[PDB]
Amino acid sequence: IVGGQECKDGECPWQALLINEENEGFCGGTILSEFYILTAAHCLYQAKRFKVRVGDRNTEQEEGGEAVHEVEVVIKHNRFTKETYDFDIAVLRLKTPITFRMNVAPACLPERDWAESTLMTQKTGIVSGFGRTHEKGRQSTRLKMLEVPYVDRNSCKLSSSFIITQNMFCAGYDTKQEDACQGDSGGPHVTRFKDTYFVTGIVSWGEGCARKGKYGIYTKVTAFLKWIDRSMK
Amino acid sequence: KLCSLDNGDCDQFCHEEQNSVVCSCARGYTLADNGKACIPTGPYPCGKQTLERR
Ligand SMILES: O=C(Nc1ccc(Cl)cc1)[C@H]1CN(CC(F)(F)F)C[C@@H]1C(=O)Nc1ccc(-n2ccccc2=O)cc1F
Ligand SMILES: [Ca+2]
Ligand code: NA
Repeated sequence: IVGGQECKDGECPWQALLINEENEGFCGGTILSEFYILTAAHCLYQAKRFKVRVGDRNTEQEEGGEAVHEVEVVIKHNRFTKETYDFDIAVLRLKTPITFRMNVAPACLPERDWAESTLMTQKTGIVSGFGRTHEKGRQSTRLKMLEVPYVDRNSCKLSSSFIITQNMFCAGYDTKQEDACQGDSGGPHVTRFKDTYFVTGIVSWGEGCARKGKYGIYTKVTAFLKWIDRSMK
Repeated sequence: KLCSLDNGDCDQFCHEEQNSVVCSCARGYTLADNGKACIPTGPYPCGKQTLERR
């Protein structure tokens, strides 16, 4: 995350971190339930083997609430391709269930029609992660969050060197140097409605990080609510 | 009478159904007797920050 702020205690409890052979974070996830993690399909191609860590806020400090879980099942969207980055969504079923506690709790899945009319119509959403603090920078050892404005689809398409499908949305800023970045992919974009946070996006891709005239591109979770439900069955 | 004004007074989901407003809630909440509020059924309902120590 470029700009934004450190996530305060208890404030980002649905954050998960995919950790490669080496215990190094390369992508985020969102806790959906005791057994299921939401992430981006493209993350699956960036490490041969990985596990999921929950409850972590500082990768260099053992707080005591962290837990590492193995993945039992990977459910990748069958239509994802690297060529398009379209359908950039995957669900992970864990071998052993998460115990919800301090800094470990799921984000809510919204109902589609209401999500479209009430959540996606809000001014801003919230993105979070352990990724780079500027484009060519190092990843953050501390979990960060950022408020990111929703961006008009027409503006999104015009700004982009790549096709923006209906499975994608833009968020962030035109020139202001705040964005998600490398290492944040797969993690949560959530939108608050009366003190409850609903999953609205999956950190997907961007042409660099926080570049002038480019936006953060996110997987449009409203397009995949039924798909998520089936994957969690 | 409409979801477009203060979310039909619903805490969470709102729908105009059989031409009338109906509230509902995410898994882990039960819709209150008043037909508006969402009451968490457990200590770690989805979408809530973990702000207090239990
Ligand atoms: O992660 C990133 N940016 C980022 C990610 C999420 C959000 Cl919300 C905001 C920003 C950047 C940082 N990397 C650069 C680094 F590592 F130096 F930081 C490359 C990466 C990227 O996505 N390249 C990238 C560019 C384009 C496409 N793409 C899109 C559509 C079709 C084909 C296609 O290839 C895919 C990509 F992954
Ligand atoms: Ca830690
Ligand atoms: Na920008």
